Amino acid sequence: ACGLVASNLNLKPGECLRVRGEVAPDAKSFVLNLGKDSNNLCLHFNPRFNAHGDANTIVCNSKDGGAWGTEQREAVFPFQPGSVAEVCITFDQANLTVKLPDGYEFKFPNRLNLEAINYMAADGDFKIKCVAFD
Ligand SMILES: OC[C@H]1O[C@@H](O[C@@H]2[C@@H](CO)O[C@](O)(CO)[C@H]2O)[C@H](O)[C@@H](O)[C@H]1O
Repeated sequence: ACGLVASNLNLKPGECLRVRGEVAPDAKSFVLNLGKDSNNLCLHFNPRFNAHGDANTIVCNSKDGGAWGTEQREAVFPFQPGSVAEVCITFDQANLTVKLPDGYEFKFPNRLNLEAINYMAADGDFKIKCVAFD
């Protein structure tokens, strides 16, 4: 929406998407959206430093045909304003697996059953420096 948008990713099950960026010193929130297109997201990954009444909370959701799913939140927040952070994402039929800094890993249910992740879009206070596949 403001940041990098990539399409035709063809990321297949078990393949790793690695994204490294700079978290702004006064960051309020950033977003990585993954799926088919802007209306169909198997993962909306939204670390909220200070946004929507939330503080240092990772908010996740899906979007299916334009409709937001049921939000999920993690207890941990291994992001620091003003530092570099790497996020590594893979999926299978059941879950997306998101690996974060400081060894933290979590799963978010795969609610869309897409054949591949073809679309990624970044937004907010996170300046993408490197994106890789494998
Ligand atoms: O669910 C992902 C989306 O959440 C929205 O914010 C939600 C508000 C509506 O503003 O209702 C809540 O569930 C109450 O806390 C918020 O999480 C964001 O506006 C979207 O950008 C997106 O993150």
